[PDB]
Amino acid sequence: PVNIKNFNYNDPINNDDIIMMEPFNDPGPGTYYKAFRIIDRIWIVPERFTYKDVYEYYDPTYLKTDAEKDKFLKTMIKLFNRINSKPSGQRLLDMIVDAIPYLGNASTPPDKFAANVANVSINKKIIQPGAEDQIKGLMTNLIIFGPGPVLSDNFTDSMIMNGHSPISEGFGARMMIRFCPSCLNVFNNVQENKIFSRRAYFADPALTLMHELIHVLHGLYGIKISNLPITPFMQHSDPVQAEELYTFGGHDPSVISPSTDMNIYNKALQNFQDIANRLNIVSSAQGSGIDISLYKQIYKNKYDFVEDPNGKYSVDKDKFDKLYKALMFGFTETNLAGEYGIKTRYSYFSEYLPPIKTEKLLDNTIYTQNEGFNIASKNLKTEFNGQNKAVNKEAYEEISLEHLVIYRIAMCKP
Amino acid sequence: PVNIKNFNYNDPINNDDIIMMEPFNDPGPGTYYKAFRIIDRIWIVPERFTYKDVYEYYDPTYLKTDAEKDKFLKTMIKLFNRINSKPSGQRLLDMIVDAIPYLGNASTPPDKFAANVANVSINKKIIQPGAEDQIKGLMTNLIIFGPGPVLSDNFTDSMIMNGHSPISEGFGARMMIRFCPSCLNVFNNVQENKIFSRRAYFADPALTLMHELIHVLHGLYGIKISNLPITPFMQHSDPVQAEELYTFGGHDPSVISPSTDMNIYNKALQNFQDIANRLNIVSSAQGSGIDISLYKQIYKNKYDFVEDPNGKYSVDKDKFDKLYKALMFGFTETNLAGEYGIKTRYSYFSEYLPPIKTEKLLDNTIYTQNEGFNIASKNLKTEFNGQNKAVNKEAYEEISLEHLVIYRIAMCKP
Ligand SMILES: [Zn+2]
Ligand SMILES: [Zn+2]
Repeated sequence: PVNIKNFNYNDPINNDDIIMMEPFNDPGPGTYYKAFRIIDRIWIVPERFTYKDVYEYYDPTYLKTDAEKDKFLKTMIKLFNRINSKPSGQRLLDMIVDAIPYLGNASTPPDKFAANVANVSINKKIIQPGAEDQIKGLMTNLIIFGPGPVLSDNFTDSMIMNGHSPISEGFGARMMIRFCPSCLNVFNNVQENKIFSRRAYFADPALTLMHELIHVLHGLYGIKISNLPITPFMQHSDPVQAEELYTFGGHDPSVISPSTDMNIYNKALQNFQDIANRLNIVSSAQGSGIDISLYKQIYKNKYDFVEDPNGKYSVDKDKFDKLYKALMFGFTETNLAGEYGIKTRYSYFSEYLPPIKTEKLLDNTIYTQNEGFNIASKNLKTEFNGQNKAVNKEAYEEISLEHLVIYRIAMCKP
Repeated sequence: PVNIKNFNYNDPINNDDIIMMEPFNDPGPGTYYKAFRIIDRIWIVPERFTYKDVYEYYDPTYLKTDAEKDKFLKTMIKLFNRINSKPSGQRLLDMIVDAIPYLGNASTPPDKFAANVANVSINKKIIQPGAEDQIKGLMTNLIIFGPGPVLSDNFTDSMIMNGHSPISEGFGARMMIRFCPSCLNVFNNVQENKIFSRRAYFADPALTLMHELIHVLHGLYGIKISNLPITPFMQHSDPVQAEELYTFGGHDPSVISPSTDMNIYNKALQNFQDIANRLNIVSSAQGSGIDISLYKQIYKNKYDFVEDPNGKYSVDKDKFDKLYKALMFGFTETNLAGEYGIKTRYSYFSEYLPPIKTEKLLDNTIYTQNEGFNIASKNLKTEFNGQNKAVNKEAYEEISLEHLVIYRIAMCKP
């Protein structure tokens, strides 16, 4: 299991695991932020991200003081510690750490490694007293920010290139998440009065995190692949994306057809073969310092390629099949919920109610690494009572209308 | 199997199976229409109903001439003949004919039958030459209109009462459909090039009809029951209604929870028990002509009640279970599609593409009772090629932008 490092927000810059970084590529002089490497290749940036019915949670004041940055940082670490408490989440974190993006993309020459590209590298600033600060490239797998203007809208992405998309073509891409750990999704369950009624529950934010991490993993493997578009009417994407459904509950035959399964399977396979074909012709790097054979070995390990006695890489069908299934159907939100004794929504189509806030995720009488909210010593384990809005009221507070912007779905002229 | 009668639009009023009827209850003097009883308790009224992305089909000119009324009428009959060609659709039609609404509703005294209520009776006008025309009550199960302003929007309903809703409380209610037989839904299938691509298909309008008929049946049994509302935010209905999903494909465990299944089961059972309790105390009718024991027998047969040696009705659990399952899980769009060799959408969540028009449903070289579009002698049976937009082009025509209003889904202030 991966090591997870503790930090205080005010711990000094050391240019190693506490740094100034510029993660959005450059207007030349861009904005640098204080970042914390809690796990290899995984950084927390405790700052706001600035670069039927629906509830947007606003809070302009979230993450403005150093005290609150520190709380965000500590909460993120606690959540990773939680994920790290059980073998499945441990495996999730090991696989992310290992899933280094390919040194290149569709526009890099196939016979080269190129680290100096936006899907691979950000700017890091080496802070030295007495001399001018140097700007150095830095490779990462995952950067976690705080939220943009809307807190209730956790979201994972890349910066995608001119034309092509590395996260869907096997190259993969360094991943960024916007996250609010203290903002809890709320859902329903129709439940038998130990008469039937709707019982309201709130998310365990570690499972919320694990969900985005699944996406991260798919993106890093370059297999975040879209369903065919719906193209003639005006071209547009399928409302029901198979990778989204996979991330929630693996196969979903009643919603995703076996043909759609197969199409995505075949495109992931072709993506891996493309990477193997590239590896067989890479003979140098665009810049200096890149040791080719070392990175060939890393990618062989990441994509689980076979290597013949001449050094040629190929995709083995059994090895691909086992790795694909792990990535698409092994790590799902509902598998992990079950492993962790966490209640989640019944289905991908269940609606969210208005979100709620907790200030108590660092309080071990309320939320623990090993049990989350569902603490057996308080009788909150049974029926996931610790996530039950009617039972575990001390865990959370409702969000006022001063924070909450409400919309209704309408049909309008395009 | 039910008899289905042939008619011409211009066949004269005979006050029996060709009548003037006023199906929306009264501004006093309301509007009367020429209606055709093709099956017992089932009437065709060939007139317009006046009382991600989205495509509304307008055609103000549809159903204005007598020639086109006649075509609508003949097409409706052909579609019922199609449904009537196989044992499952035969059973569907027999069950509708037999599922007379209860003579009353929540506001009628439990100890009476009341035929003169809006869920039961419409006005019929007896046309006699020489004398003033008499207005008489008329009980029906199903009235099929032409479309309202939007053709692309087939829809089934009642006129629901002040307060209560008979279609969800066991009483049931006479049902009305707005239907456009010649307006075809279009859907996709991701398909293996006998490379993967999206193949466009069009609906068989008989399966489209069968779908609404399922709803009709549920409504007539008083078991068109809503999921619990989502109530505190502002109260509203569940986007994913279990009866809608049942109508499409029966159980759907990945979407509908076993608790939601059970809640709806229990409420249907209670609805039947309420009807049985009423039957045990009905001793007269509000008006004249209603023979109580005859209608008690009809309802015993409809709801499959047991009768004890004292004349008391009760609900038998095995009999309810078998009837419930038939109504909710036996008659589904996907069961019937399979029985009829009709292609439909892969799931309830699949999106519709812009609709298309056929003028050829009365042409037996293109659409038949026994095979629909999928005619083996033209090699249109294999892979449902007769519903394939790319293969069976002669079957249909695309709808112009002069007819087609386009909307996009937006999030707006409520
Ligand atoms: Zn997701
Ligand atoms: Zn329906």
